[PDB]
Amino acid sequence: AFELPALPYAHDALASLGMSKETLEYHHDLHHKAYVDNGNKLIAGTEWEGKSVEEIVKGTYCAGAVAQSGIFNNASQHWNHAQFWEMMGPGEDKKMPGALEKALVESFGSVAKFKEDFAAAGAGQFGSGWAWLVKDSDGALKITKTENGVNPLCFGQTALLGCDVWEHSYYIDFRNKRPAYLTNFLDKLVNWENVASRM
Amino acid sequence: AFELPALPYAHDALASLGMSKETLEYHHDLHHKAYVDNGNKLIAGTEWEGKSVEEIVKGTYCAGAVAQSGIFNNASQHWNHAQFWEMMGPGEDKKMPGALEKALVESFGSVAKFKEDFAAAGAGQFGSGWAWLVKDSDGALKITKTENGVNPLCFGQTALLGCDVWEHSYYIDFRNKRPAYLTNFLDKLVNWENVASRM
Ligand SMILES: [Ca+2]
Ligand SMILES: [Ca+2]
Ligand SMILES: [Mn+2]
Ligand SMILES: [Mn+2]
Repeated sequence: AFELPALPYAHDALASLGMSKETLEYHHDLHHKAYVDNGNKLIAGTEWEGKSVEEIVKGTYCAGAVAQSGIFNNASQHWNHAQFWEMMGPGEDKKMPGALEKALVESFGSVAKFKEDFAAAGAGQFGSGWAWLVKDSDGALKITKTENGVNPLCFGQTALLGCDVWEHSYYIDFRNKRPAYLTNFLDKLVNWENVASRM
Repeated sequence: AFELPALPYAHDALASLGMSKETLEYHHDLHHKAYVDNGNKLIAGTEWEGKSVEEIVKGTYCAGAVAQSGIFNNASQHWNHAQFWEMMGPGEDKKMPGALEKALVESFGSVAKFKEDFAAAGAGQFGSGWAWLVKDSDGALKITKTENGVNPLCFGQTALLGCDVWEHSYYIDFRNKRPAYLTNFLDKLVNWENVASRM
């Protein structure tokens, strides 16, 4: 029983910050909805129907497969998009909590360096996927990238921040300019309080 | 070096058939150009600098890998896009040559069935990639699908038709409606004479 979560803001709340109303309508109301609906259809009457999204992602991931199952593809994307919406928010010059800032400075040298590494990872995922800031099982903060719906749950990592680099996430607003999208995302869209709360 | 081939028609020649001028400008002038340029930059001063695109694709493909090298990613996409532009063309109700029609009926039961299977493969490639009609090493025709830049050269197959299902190929004109794009492509855009010539 996957459900499409409401956005934590109006569909037009990110427009002045570089993610248009049109993008949120297509991305949330159609793409995320499809992962929920297709996920439910595929999961119905299987061993996975009882389970949490997290359990389904971890249980259906096939390590080393180029292509994952339909159940994985939809379950993982459902979870990813749910995090993504919460990781952004309205407001000019959103502030970074101390504990997060300190950890970023310690792991990357500076927030500016963190942001450059994150943007580089996003640009570097060839095809569809995600860039992430994760806390790994040693407690280290680091940048990762994944294909398609694959995500930090597949590696026993905790997602702190994710940025969708599937083309649908940015093509309306940035066309081919994935690097400008990533930069803008990090500078204007990220809700750092939500990021910090995942630590 | 790799060079960006000119389109075999004006940038606006497919607009009345459902692929806009804007799509061809971004897709050819920016995306394909990036594969050429990034390909060249990565190939410069390597073992591959002398070689044909085909040799580079076959030589750099890693069958045992989730992600391919930068050289592979760009070389394969350069080849794919070069084929793609020639596989489409202007004109309402473009002629399908007899030899191709016969071969499709022989392999798929009917042209309609071929088109359904091709569209299903395109819809079924989760994330970025390609749908193909190929002649395999037994000389039979079949439908395949591949991720990212992976293509029939990687499997000792001959590409007859490819349809780009990376989102940039359709998002301007169809947004999330990849199935409508595929249907339209098969109905209006394919230059069947170019397809037949590859047999
Ligand atoms: Ca809409
Ligand atoms: Ca017709
Ligand atoms: Mn998405
Ligand atoms: Mn393309």
